[PDB]
Amino acid sequence: IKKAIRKLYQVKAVKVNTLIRPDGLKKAYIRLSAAHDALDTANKIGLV
Amino acid sequence: PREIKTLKEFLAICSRKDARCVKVKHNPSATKFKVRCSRYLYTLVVNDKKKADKIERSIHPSVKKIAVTARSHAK
Amino acid sequence: LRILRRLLRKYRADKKIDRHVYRDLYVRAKGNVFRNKRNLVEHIHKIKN
Amino acid sequence: GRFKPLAVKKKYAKKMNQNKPVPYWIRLRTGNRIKWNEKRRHWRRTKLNY
Amino acid sequence: SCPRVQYRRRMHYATRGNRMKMVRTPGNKLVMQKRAKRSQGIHTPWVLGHKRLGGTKALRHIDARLASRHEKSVSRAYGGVLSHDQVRDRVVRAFLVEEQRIVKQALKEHS
Amino acid sequence: VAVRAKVGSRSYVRQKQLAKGKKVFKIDCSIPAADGIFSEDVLGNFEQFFQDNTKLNGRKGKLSDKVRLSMNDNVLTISTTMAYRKKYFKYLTKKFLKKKDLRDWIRILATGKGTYQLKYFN
RNA sequence: GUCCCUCUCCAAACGAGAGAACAUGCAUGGGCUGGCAUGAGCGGCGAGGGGCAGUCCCGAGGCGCUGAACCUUGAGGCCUCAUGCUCAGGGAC
RNA sequence: GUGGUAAUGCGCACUUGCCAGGUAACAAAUCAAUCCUCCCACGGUGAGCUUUCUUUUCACCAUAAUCCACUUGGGCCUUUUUACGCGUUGUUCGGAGCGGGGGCUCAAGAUUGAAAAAUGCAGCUCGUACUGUGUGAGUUCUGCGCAUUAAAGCAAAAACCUGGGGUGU
RNA sequence: CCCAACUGCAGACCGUACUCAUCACCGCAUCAGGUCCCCAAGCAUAGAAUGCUCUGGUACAUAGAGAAAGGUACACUCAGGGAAGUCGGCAAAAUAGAUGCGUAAGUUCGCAAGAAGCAUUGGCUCUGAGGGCAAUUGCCAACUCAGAACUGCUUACGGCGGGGAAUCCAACUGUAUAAUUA
RNA sequence: AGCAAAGAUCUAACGGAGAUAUACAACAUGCAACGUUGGAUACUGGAGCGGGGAAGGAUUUCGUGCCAACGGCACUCGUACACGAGUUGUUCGGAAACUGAGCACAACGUUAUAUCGUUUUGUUAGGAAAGUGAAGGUACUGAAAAGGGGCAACAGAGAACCUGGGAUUAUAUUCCAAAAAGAAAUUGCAUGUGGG
RNA sequence: CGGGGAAACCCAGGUGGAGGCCUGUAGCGAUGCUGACGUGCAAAUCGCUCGUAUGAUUUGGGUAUCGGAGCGAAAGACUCA
Repeated sequence: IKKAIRKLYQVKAVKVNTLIRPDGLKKAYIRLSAAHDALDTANKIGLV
Repeated sequence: PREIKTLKEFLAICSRKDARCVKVKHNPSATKFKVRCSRYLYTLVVNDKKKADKIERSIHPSVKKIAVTARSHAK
Repeated sequence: LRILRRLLRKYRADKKIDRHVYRDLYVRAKGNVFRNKRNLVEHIHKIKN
Repeated sequence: GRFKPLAVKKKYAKKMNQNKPVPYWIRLRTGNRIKWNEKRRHWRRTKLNY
Repeated sequence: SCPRVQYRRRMHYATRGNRMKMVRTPGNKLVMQKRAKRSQGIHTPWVLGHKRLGGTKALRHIDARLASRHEKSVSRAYGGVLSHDQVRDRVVRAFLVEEQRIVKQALKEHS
Repeated sequence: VAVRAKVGSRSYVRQKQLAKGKKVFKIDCSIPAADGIFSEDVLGNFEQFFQDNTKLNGRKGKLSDKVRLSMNDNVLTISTTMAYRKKYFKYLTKKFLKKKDLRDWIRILATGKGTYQLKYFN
């Protein structure tokens, strides 16, 4: 998840916390480094 | 955390590569110079308010110097 | 006992009492001979007499 | 309990998805039979032992 | 009035390994904190009597591994194994028994 | 407690003696005195109240001078060679305010290490 | 005219009964009559005790005001001895 | 490698080639008893009570890991020699070395600092600045084992540790 | 190539909600049954008995009016007699804490034994005894026991043995027919 | 019939369709019941209708809406129903990597037939089960090591992390980012300086 | 520790804390009411009373032995009502 976040969005992920929902789907909280703005890459995708 | 005894150490440690900050705490009886480096937090207790100010200038302008104060709910 | 043991230690260390009479009292203090601290002292002061 | 194999966790993950009600539109298919979901479930009765 | 406390490490049973301190934190709250199992310490060999050695600390796993070699032993021969009396008996036996042979052997050869 | 006590010795209980010097407490009446709810009368009664109701050893109303009670300016002071708790003068003041029934109005709270200050409620 | 609603208790499991129907009827109060045993508060007898130099306090009990206080018709004691409430009684055959 | 008469101290190496031993490793009762809880003491802040009484009643008063530099209990060394003496609540001990002086070491703490007040808590001021911060009863962590009644004698192994020998030579 | 103190970068996998029970489990159920572990306050008291209480948690168990007979009860009482009741003292009553004195036959000498039985107990104001520490003297903590004077009892929470004389059987503790026999 | 163990509720204001509901005054003609907040009273009484875990359950957790059925009375409430959301770890538990009572894969032997037996008293198999490499010569030469592979502990062994918070509707020794609110511990590799 | 005795040994006061020891919680059981209930709270429960409660004790997880067989401090007990 650290590597594929470097490929797709070209932002380094300093910390990842995986989880598995009761649904079977595996969530992840990716913390992208303070040199990068996660509110920037969000609007690069979505979001609101 | 580690203690600094001589002042010839507090010059060496501040001039190490890793030390990213020097936190300066003012107490009634003394002032602490808390050097934040990678593994340990090195501190220096002066105890004489005259000698303290003079040290606070000799610190190289390279390293950040934070004045340690009470922080409220900025968040 | 803890009261009677400590009064004999305090005398032998202050040399009010011999090591020989200490051992004569120490063993009796265990024999329920001395009814209390004041009873021990009266018996010492009676030995010095 | 807190413990679970992951293989067992998923079987309850699937069974939680299957409890949803029958979509409203799917009643409107031409020649339709299904009305309410007959396989629905409640933990209070008929316990999966997974 | 006796704040009541809860286990934290996921094991809730109390055995000789789960022993717990009570702790009053700077937030003023009681807390279970796990004590550490503690080794019985370096001893002489069982056969010789199991008495503990001198100058040798009771350090446990990863405490004994990260400490300097001197806290675990002594400088004279058989440092962290045998007590001084057991060393000087094996120093004496090594000698007095060896000569009882050297004397009993010469007599046989001399004869 | 070493010597066992007696009832009948509850008259005249010894109080600990402050061996260093004087201790001084203040009761600052300025705020309510300004608005007239106090008067020169009640201030004469307030000092007198402590003069009558403070109990020195076991007994009240007789204070020889190991403790002196002074109304200088608008602020009451209590200077004491004895060891008192400052908590105890907060007690007597409230106990005075409840006779005058001023206590739904005037509150007391510690402004400084040796002093209390009469005030009003929000 | 009877029944319900309302109020009373010689009646009563619920029905039924005896009654009342702006009536000292109901309410509270007073006085009787009775039960208990002398209330709270305060004040100058007490084994002893503590201060200050005889006094001023601590002390279970005790004595005075004190046959005082409280209770007394309510599943329902007495006396009109006083005041209070009622202000076209409602509904059904 | 190197100091001390010694108990043992101080911080070039490698040793799972081999061997030997330790830790892991287990245990009553009595007595003392850690963290901590309760209670009392001291008195600081707010509150409760007030016809009378109550120097009053109630709440709070906190310091995590980590890392630095006196006391109690045991094992021991040297010294002087002991046959009556030392010692526990307690069923003990000594020429196979008691007791005394002086030392070495271990276990559990105490203390002073780093962390650490910049935090927590309470009060208050006109969403901010200030103010405050025990010879008592329990308690199995521990002392504590070649350690319990016993025709009961109280698991094992990884992993680690030190040594013997050797390598360095 | 090894060692030493730092520094640089990295530190993967699965569980993590909630429940653990007078409603979340098993007992066809939100069933007075059953179900392992940890933390455990104040007072009376020998106390984890039992009674009430501050923190925490509850007012959910279908309710209202309400004096019939007959019942059930983790509810009481009774004149005189006191087992005459009854298969049988079944059930109820009774005994009762602590302290002192006292205690039989029998006996494997251990017991029997709390045998049996007698007496004391409150409240208040005092007195004595029981210690620590420091340098005969000075200062202090925490409790227990005994004795006295005065004064009171309506014998008054909870809790808590009735006892004695003998016969039959099994030596004793233990186990034992889950749901009629311990 | 009955819905009778576990003491018990009361009042006011507000909510709600659930009212103060009327063809010549008010009682005599809209009864009973519901939630939340404040107040009162009471119970549990630390062996708890307190706070956390195992087994078992598996979304009951959390927020909004909602009253058809369901919670043997009642709901405006719910563990109902509907619609969204919620479970974050270098160190916590397991596994990677311990052994125990034990299990049975290989091997061997039986059996018409393996779907049978042996398989820890130090340990399989009539049984050639070592793929490692001391010293030495430059990836050969061969000392040394007897007894195959694995599973069985979420209470034994083993284990490097602690508090602070304004970090939540719901998770936390899990989250917090330059003053990390911060302080540490430890594993692997690597460069640099110091020594060998 | 003391007393007695020529001896052998015998008496008395303390300490100590033994036991398939006694009273009594939890725990584990299940005596009597032949109590409640007996279309129940319950296809064996409830109330008070009672047995034992440092031991041949109670208990969790794991593991072993079962159908003419298992296991049994023995009752035809128990082996998922």
